[PDB]
Amino acid sequence: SEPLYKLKAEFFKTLAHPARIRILELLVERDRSVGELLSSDVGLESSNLSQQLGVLRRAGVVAARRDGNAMIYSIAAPDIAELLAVARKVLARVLSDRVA
Amino acid sequence: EPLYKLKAEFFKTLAHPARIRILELLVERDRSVGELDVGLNLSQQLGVLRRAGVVAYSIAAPDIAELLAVARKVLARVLSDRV
Repeated sequence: SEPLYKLKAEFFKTLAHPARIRILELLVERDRSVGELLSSDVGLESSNLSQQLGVLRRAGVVAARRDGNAMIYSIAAPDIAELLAVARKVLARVLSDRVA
Repeated sequence: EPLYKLKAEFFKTLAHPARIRILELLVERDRSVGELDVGLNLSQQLGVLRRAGVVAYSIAAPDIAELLAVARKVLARVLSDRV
C-alpha cells in the first residue's frame, strides 16, 4: 500500500515476537538492567538479548542509560505502558468470546 | 510458552497495511463489502480479522478504537523522535 501504512504494519511487526513482548512487560513493571534481563524468564543469551534490545531501541519503544559500568533499560515515555495495557485488554476479550 | 505465542499472533495479525486500513475505515463508520483505499484476496484478508476477533462487517468492540488511538499516538511520537 502506501509507505506510511508500511511503517504502521512494521510497527506492529516489531511487537509480534514472544521474547520482545516479555522484555516490554518487565520494563513496564520496573526499570531493568542488562543483567536483570539476562537473568529473567526471557531465556535469551547475551548476544541474542542485545539483538532484540537493539531492535526495540531503534523503534523508540525502549530507552537505555548508563548508571556506572552498566546499561539500565526502561520504556520510552508512558504511552508504551498504555499501549500494552489496551493490547492485552483487547486480547482478553477476544479470547474470552472465543472460548465461551 | 503458548500464552506469549498468542500475544505475538495478536500483533502479527495487525501487521498488515491492508488490514490496518480496513480497521481505520471501520472505526470511523460502518463499511460494506462494496465500499471497502485498500485496493484489493480481499475476502482472504478480511476473513483473518474475523477469526482474530476484531471484525464483526464492522468494529467488534470499542476497545479496538482506543487500541488504534494509542497506537497512532505512540507511532506519532516515535516518528517525531526517530527522524
